[PDB]
Amino acid sequence: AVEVLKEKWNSKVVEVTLGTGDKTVTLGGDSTLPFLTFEGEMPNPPRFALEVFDTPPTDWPDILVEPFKDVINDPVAWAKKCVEYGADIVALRLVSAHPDGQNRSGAELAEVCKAVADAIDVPLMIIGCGVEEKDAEIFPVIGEALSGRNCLLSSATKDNYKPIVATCMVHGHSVVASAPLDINLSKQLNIMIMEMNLAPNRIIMDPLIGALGYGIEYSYSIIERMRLGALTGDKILAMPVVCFIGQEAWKAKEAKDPEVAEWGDYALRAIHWETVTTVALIQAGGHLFVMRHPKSLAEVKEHLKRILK
Amino acid sequence: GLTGLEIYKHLPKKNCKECGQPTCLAFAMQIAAGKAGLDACPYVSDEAKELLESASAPPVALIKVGKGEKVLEIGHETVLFRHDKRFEHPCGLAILVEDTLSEGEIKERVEKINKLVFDRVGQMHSVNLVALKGSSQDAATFAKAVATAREVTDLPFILIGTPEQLAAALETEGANNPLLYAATADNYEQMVELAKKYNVPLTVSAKGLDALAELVQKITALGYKNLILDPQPENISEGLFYQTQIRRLAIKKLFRPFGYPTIAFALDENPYQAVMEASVYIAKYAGIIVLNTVEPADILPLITLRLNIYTDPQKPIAVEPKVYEILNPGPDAPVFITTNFSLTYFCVAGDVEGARIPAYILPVDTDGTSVLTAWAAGKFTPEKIAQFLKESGIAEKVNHRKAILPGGVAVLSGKLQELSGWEILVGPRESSGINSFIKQRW
Ligand code: B12
Ligand code: SF4
Repeated sequence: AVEVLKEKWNSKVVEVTLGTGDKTVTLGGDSTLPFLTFEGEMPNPPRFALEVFDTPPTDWPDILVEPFKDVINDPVAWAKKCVEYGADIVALRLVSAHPDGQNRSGAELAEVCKAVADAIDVPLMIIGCGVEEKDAEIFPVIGEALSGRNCLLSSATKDNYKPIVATCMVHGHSVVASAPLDINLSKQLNIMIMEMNLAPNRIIMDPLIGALGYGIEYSYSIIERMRLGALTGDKILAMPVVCFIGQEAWKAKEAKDPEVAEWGDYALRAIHWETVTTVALIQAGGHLFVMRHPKSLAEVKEHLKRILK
Repeated sequence: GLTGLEIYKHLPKKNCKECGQPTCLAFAMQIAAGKAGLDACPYVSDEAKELLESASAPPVALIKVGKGEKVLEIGHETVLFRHDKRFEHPCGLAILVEDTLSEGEIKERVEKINKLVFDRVGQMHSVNLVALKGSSQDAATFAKAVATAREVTDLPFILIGTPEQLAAALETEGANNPLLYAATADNYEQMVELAKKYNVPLTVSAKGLDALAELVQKITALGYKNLILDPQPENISEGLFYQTQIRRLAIKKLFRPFGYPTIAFALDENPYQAVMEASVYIAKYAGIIVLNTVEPADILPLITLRLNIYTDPQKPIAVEPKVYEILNPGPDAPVFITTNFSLTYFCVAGDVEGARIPAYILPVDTDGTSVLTAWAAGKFTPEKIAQFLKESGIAEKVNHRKAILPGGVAVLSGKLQELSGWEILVGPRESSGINSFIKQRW
């Protein structure tokens, strides 16, 4: 007979738990490469969030807005529909916090964060507006307001960490650590974070990915390096990985431009762009996939049922 | 590649002829010229087999399907992860065509297949093969189906049918070097003789790793090494397992029966499911993937994923950093500043021409890096861009002094205006906004 070649892996990706009580979701824990359960264990499958903006999106493609059209102005109702669409976790992006936008304050954002958290049965991930100075101001307020719920706060970077990490330690939250597609940058940021005594199982690495055709292959390899680092004993690499799928996939001209004759049917290619990005990075060893279109989530969840079979 | 003499020293030395050859020394000579495999000698010790088989050689054979301009080459992969070293040969993509179709329908479908070709980053990328299937279960029909298809395309073929169907179609098609599908435990002697007769590559097909390896060994024993492997997964869980093992065992264990490229089918009637299974097979180790869809929107994502996965990170992708003209601009046309990463250049060129805007595009030399990448790296400077404006000759091509920055670099504008002497406009963050910017602001 053929002797199946089984790697003996030294170590594992830590298991991170998000949420609390009956709201928890676990991810990571892998002692093997994705799906190869003949050589190790996959205690958890990949997990999925859908996005909710606190104030409605002004640039989205019509095909993206449609599935949400009835709830899209109400971040609470929207989040409930995400859960009904099959999301494991809801990702609330606070766009209104933007200084050139509505520029909402810490106190105000804090209240909207509570309202969403309160209305749903799953963990809540909270994303800032992307302006570091502003996000460092609002997160300590939001975290205190949500204290004890174990939200995922997104995110910490090499030049902005301490505020978001301190809120996690004081108020019982988990953090996303973002570094730009580099193994050593990601490690150096995990080290700084753990030096504040935030536990290793409270962290999730964000590679800052590109989508299909847009740098997905760089993302793919960084994520494989993250998994292989974890498995071979490198403990600084031993944390689960988040990819913001929807954020990137839906910026692609292929996803957002309804007339290109050469590219065929728009509906098909728009969704493929997200699903193919998702599956590629699932194959690469990603854990948490933050998506946008409920149809993309639905087909990927089906693919997963098949590949776990 | 060892000489018969070399490989003879380890043989049983019985001269019992059971391998088909007159003597051990002459058996070794048959294998040295690739006329027979080690598995043809029943008595060769497992030690000697390991010594001989573990001798230096590429772990995965390079197999060619087709000939001329349209030839496909796959194989010669040495690694399990692209960061270890690159993936060498992009997997072929094939589209199924069934011979139950009318002659007219066959031609129209193969015509559509010819159209799956796409510009990615200023290069054409296309589907490589037509897989003709003998679903009619009639030899004469299959043969006329293949001839008909060949009238409308230069793409190489995979021929899926019974030995009888294949033999009929090969009368015409054998000269185009098609891949045959497939030798099984039932038919392999007949399929190998047919393969040698036409000198064409041959798929070996059996269920699971055990049966695939035992079948390959009977076939290499008969001296046929031009081979593609089919473990017959029932779903994408079995496929990923089989593909991982076949690749691991060839490379890491030097396991020769697995030392060939594989074929994989994603035929699912749900296009999202088909595209996702194919995607897994692109990313993990499939030599050839066969699909059921002619819809460009289903193929575009797979073309692109194949391109990305099979890119060598070592190579910069860059355009000559000079002034480009779009739709014959006059002295009054807008001037767009961008970088020379080819992806970035063709994105911008694509939106400008798409909106039918005559214009100049100025890909500053970033060493092939994207707008924000080059910015973060200190490679898109006010000083650098200012030099381009001054020494590129654009100043003599336009009457006006205005140039337009990517919206994502807007913080550069003030210093650039001071250094260059040009009025600097900040355009949209995404080039998809150019059309509207020009209409409203230019
Ligand atoms: C792939 C990638 C790389 C690749 C390189 C690919 C390449 N050749 O540039 C690698 C991994 C090497 C690279 C490295 C780094 N990069 Co990088 N990486 C990216 C990534 C994931 C995609 C870049 C890409 O291909 N963009 C696609 C192209 C088409 O976009 P573009 O050129 O912006 O063009 C569009 C727009 O600008 C606009 N546009 C362009 N031209 C014009 C002109 C006009 C007139 C207008 C109106 C519009 C317009 O339209 C275009 C397309 O439609 C992004 C994150 C992301 N999701 O985008 C970062 C990112 C670009 N890079 C980041 C960083 C910091 C890095 C590094 C410095 C990290 C590090 N190692 O230190 C390095 C530095 C470079 C180096 N190698 O040292 C940063 C930039 C930080 C910043 N913006 O503030 C980003 C944003 C990630 C992050 N941190 O969030 N990375
Ligand atoms: S079968 Fe084996 S022992 Fe017999 S002649 Fe051939 S190589 Fe020699």
